[PDB]
Amino acid sequence: GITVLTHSELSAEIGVTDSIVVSSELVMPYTVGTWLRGVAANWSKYSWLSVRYTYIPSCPSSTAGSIHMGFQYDMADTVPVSVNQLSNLRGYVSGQVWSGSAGLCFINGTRCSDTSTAISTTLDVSKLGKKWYPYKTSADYATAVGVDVNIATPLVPARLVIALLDGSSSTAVAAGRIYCTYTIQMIEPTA
Amino acid sequence: GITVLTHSELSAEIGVTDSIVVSSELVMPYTVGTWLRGVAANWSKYSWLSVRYTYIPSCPSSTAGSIHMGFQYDMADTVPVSVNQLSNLRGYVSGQVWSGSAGLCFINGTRCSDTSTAISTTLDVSKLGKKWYPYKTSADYATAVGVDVNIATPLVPARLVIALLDGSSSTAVAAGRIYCTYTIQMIEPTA
Amino acid sequence: GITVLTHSELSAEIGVTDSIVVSSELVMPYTVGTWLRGVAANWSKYSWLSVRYTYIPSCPSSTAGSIHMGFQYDMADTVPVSVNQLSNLRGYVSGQVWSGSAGLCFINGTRCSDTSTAISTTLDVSKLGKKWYPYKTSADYATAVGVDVNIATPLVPARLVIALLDGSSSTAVAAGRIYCTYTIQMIEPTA
Amino acid sequence: GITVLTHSELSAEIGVTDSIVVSSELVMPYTVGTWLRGVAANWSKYSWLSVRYTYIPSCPSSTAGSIHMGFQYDMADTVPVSVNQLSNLRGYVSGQVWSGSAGLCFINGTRCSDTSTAISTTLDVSKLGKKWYPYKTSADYATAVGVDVNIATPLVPARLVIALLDGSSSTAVAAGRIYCTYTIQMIEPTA
Amino acid sequence: GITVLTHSELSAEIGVTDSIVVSSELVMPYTVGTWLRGVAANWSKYSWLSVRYTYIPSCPSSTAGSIHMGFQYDMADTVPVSVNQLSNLRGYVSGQVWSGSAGLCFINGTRCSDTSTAISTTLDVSKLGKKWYPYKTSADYATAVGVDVNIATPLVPARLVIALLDGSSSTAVAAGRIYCTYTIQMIEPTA
Amino acid sequence: GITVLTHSELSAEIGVTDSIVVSSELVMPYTVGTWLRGVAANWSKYSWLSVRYTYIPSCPSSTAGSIHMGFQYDMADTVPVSVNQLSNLRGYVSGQVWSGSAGLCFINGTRCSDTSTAISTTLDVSKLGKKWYPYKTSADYATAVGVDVNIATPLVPARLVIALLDGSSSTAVAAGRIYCTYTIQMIEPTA
Repeated sequence: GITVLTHSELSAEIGVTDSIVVSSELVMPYTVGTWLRGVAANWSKYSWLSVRYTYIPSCPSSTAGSIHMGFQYDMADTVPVSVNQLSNLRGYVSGQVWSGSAGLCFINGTRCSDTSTAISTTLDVSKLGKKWYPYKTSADYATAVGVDVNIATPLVPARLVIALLDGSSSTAVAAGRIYCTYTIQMIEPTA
Repeated sequence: GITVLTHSELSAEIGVTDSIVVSSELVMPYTVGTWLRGVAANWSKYSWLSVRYTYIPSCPSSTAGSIHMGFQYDMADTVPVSVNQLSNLRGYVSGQVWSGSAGLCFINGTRCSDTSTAISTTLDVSKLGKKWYPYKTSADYATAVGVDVNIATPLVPARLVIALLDGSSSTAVAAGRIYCTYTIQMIEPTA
Repeated sequence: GITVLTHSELSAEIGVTDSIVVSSELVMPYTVGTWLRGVAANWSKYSWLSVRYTYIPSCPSSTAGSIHMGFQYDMADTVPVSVNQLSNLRGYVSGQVWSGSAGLCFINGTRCSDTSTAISTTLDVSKLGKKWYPYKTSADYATAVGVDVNIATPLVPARLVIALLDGSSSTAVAAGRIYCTYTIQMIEPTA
Repeated sequence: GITVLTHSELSAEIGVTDSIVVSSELVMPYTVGTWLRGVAANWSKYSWLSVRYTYIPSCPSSTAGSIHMGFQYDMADTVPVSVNQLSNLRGYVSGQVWSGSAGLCFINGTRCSDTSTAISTTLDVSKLGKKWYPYKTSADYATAVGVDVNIATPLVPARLVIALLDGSSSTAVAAGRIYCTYTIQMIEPTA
Repeated sequence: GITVLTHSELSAEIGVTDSIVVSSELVMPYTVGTWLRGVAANWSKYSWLSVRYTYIPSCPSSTAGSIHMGFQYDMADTVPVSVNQLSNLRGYVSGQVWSGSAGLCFINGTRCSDTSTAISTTLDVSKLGKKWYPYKTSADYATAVGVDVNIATPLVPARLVIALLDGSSSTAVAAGRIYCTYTIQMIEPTA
Repeated sequence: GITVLTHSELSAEIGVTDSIVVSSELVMPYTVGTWLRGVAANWSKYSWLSVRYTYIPSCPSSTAGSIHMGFQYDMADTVPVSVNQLSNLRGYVSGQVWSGSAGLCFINGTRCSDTSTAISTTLDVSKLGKKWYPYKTSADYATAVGVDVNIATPLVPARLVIALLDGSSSTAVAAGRIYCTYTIQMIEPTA
């Protein structure tokens, strides 16, 4: 009784400044995108068959800035503070905030030809702690971390880490967007 | 007695501003392009074998702006108001208003090599309500909606939705053009 | 639970005058013939596998007049006003009101040899909007048109259009008859 | 981009009296069950691959009453008023309000052995007007009917009709429940 | 030019008392059920390929009563007066007025698994006097009998005989219903 | 060093009232049955290869009541409060409190023929959080829930949920019993 779902939605709008800014997203249906959030709530557990975050630029070629993405798979790990650290992450990618166009074929459900320049990264579903995760909210996760950070490792599969720097301005310039393209297995319906 | 027609024409000129602007085009011969409009009027019914909208830029690499396209297949659906919503659409594509050059091979009748960066989207002809649609004008559609919006679902196969934002100016800057590349079956001639 | 029915009955008596007279018949069981009307009412839906209207003359060889038949498949189409227009229709046939004898084999359930001269025309069942149509009365159709003509496109499969002109007299001379030879699938019985 | 979903939920609680009581349910995701209602709202269109309504008793063997179910596939059809009429319906089933236990394997996702006595009926998906239906609410349907009933035939695939009579009491006795077991194809996501 | 029709409708409501009550139904389209009566009137002759009467209970398990069915194939035969006699009939079946549930699959157009307990009986179409019978009314039959009973043997294929007894009450208790499930060949249309 | 054990024992006595009563059992050796509780304590960990709960009635056919069973696989899920909710559960079954006899072959170690009517449900061992669970007491579980409910998801594989209602009396009537039929792998002995 597995419902398989493949879909691709907006996950984050992205802006760039001159100082580094590190942010992060939990890789779970609640936080991935507003649509999936609503859909997957109707089931109790899920399993990621595939998760891919893809940056697509919206700015001029002349825009200063770079973007960096990587995954952490231990909720207890501290979020990185530098590109150096972040570069060691599994799935690390990096590029000009005006580059990344060739990643479009990933958010599309179309067959991908040359994606050399694509700023896209996928989750290692195979190396996840386990297979079936429960659907949990941000609130649920925050509560669990507040007791002990390790109680969370079984609730969320992973954490996407994003860093933006190298911008020309101290106030954020609109650079682009991050889209999540997932294939999810949902099971154990709930009312 | 099917007349098959494959052709590619201009469908829309495109301009970009700093506030989001959502527009939409009915995916039917009257509204697709001026040429096809005139041609297909000579038949009573048609079927799309293929429909593809392709954005081609005409602006500098330094032009701010992004463009977003997707299809809606229920005339009753409300037109989206945000990129977030629009990103959930079937056939969604997104890009810089200065990108999209590689989509040229689509509007061309030439064989396409690498189209990774192409801002192009095709209609799901297979998942259309039905096969043979009648040729209808804008007027015809407006009338039918005015009675009940659901009457229209059988008259138009789909709706193309376009969004433009992230521009640097409050008044529109010429960004590019959208071309429709269709293969249509026309039947049941009329005078 | 499909009841298949093949049958052939009188559908229209035909008279000819000197001025053109265009009339039309809905291609649906209620209006096709009095017998089928009564039969098919006992089911809720039907599908035409085959529909053929066949003119058979009853007049002298010396009778002036011609007859013209064609199908329209969009209820919204305006009924034609000239032979020129009507000639463009799908299934168009034309002949002397005293010709058409060789069409007899069609109304007969006998095997047809040479039908070169036959004034007979068949519906394109393949190109119909859809497959299963509901049984509807004239009243039902008139009501639906009165709201919006496009509501009717899903209720009737097609319209037979008949034109008679070239007659020698201002008052109608009996020319012949039109017989409908149909194969219909009836489903979903009703009380 | 089809999401296939198979599932089985409660659809109606059922009570029996001495006078006949005819009720009916639209066979569309909004009205089928509360869970599916919520889930399928997240898409724009659907197609039933399979729909099956299954009565399961909860009363004593000594309980007077019978139950009757059938499908209507034309929204314009008048709801039946007698068992006689209802018995002519496609998919008709009938039984004691205390019988129907053997239908349990249907609501279960288990393999079914002997279901001779099961009070269960399935929709003829093949003979539906068309394939892809839009997700519509009760409100949407009521509106559309209020204009012209025939507008609705394209919005809802069918109507389940239920009749209960032969009870021993003038006030309703709890007899059993009706469960819907569906396999649905959902497409064209929406926010 | 044979129209084949398969269908299943209500044929008789059934009540049980303490004294034996023998009733009977002619096995001809006029008397089989109201729906078929109307349909088949549109043809002149018919042939039964299959006829099956099926009792389905609607009463409590605690209801006293038994039901008995058999066919007579000579209109001149006198209707039986005892179970003993009736038991000799061809196609004889017997059961508790609260049994017979498993016969449901027969009235259904679904595939039948275990029907050991089913109170259902079929006509021996092979051993009928002849093949093509004329459509006749009750009036027609009554007239013909009034002249000589043997005139009727060619008009009606057979007679269903029903007996109900063993009830607990002297006034009839609602027990169940008899449904006819037929496959009929209709020929020689008529107006 | 795996000790495999297959066995079937009493798990719960069951009574029915007029108001709904929802109860639940943890699906772990301590709580499954008194015998297994004692046996499996001698090992440290286990894995369910198969778990099946089976209701067997002990009441008259005339007993009012129904019974409902389903599994929850997230200890944090709130126990259901209505049949409607419970019906959505994975493995859901429902029946008259006097039905369920045909489930006997499951508690038996005999080969099962027709189990259409059986009120029996099995655990989805495949979709369990993980494979090897530790043997834990009720006390152990209560403690762990008292800290944070999510700590428990790794200790207990699942929860059986039972609902009883539709009874004729406000004080419980003995209806039947629930038997657990398990195949367990026990490992890592302990003193």
